[PDB]
Amino acid sequence: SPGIWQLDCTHLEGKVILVAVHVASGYIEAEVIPAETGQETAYFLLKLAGRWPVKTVHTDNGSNFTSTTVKAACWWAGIKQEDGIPYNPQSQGVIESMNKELKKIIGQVRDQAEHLKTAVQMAVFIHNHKRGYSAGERIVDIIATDIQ
Amino acid sequence: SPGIWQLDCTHLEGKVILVAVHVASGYIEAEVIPAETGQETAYFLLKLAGRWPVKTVHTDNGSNFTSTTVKAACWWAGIKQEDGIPYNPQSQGVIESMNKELKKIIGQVRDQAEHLKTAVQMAVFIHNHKRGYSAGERIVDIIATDIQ
Ligand SMILES: CN(Cc1ccccc1C(=O)NCC1CCCCC1)Cc1ccc2c(c1C(=O)O)OCCO2
Ligand SMILES: CN(Cc1ccccc1C(=O)NCC1CCCCC1)Cc1ccc2c(c1C(=O)O)OCCO2
Ligand SMILES: [Cl-]
Ligand SMILES: [Cl-]
Repeated sequence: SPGIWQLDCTHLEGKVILVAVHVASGYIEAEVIPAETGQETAYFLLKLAGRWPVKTVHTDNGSNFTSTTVKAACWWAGIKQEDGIPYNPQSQGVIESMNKELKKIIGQVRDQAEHLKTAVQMAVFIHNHKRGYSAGERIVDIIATDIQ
Repeated sequence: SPGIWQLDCTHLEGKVILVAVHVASGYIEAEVIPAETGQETAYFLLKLAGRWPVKTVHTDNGSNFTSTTVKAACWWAGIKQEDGIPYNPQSQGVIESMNKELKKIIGQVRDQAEHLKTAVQMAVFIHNHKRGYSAGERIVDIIATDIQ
């Protein structure tokens, strides 16, 4: 559980927002890309695994589960690649709610930048800092406890 | 000290590698950009502060210290912007050694990707995982202790 992440893809302004969520804490990382490809997903995972101890990634769809480039990034980074089937149905709702919340925050900051990528990083900041612990505090505490 | 980071700019393949180092742990984040501008530095700091609790950033040069866009990103993210003058002379050497080490790692992975950005993220991964604790373990432990 300290090492489990979930990929999530949502759309805004004709672009794709790729999100990785640390399941146990709700902490997120995100980026803006023109379209979701295996190559871009692979690169996103390489970045993620260099920054946090990623043991397992539940992929966001079957195309990314199948992608040889995504499989190659998971091999490279020592990540167990898994499907994202919501065997627990509450998983769908949680991700849906998170996407709605993210878009709401993006709307609240949207006029503070020209480019969507900038607004998305402001939204990541606000989400991770919101408290009563924050998601950012929770992920560090969870991982630190696991190390000790 | 848990919240203190240092910016660092190095060059490879006619491009710029922008690095943020967590001073107490040696943990790094990095990106590749065509050239170091205030805007790109500002965006890099916004990303960093959404991911880690950044209290203070020592800027890499006077242009980034002066930059109104960098100052604006520091204001936005609640970061104290400081100079990077090595009042302790060993600071120069440490950064110089880190850049040499990074470039060595990049050379060791360079043929595993077409694009420099990919090789840089592999290098970040290897640096942060190298042990006997790793930099990634150190940063989490330092910040977790501070939270509690
Ligand atoms: C040049 N932009 C001016 C601007 C334009 C429109 C509205 C507000 C502002 C404004 O000054 N925002 C306040 C402040 C908020 C904290 C972050 C820094 C900007 C901002 C900007 C800076 C660096 C970038 C950008 C962008 C962008 O416009 O998206 O895009 C990606 C590449 O790095
Ligand atoms: C398409 N590339 C094929 C390739 C080309 C040359 C040498 C090796 C390989 C190769 O297959 N490497 C193994 C593996 C290593 C772990 C990561 C996934 C690739 C790799 C690649 C994937 C995603 C990207 C890339 C790149 C890139 O080439 O830089 O660039 C930035 C955008 O996301
Ligand atoms: Cl798409
Ligand atoms: Cl430059």
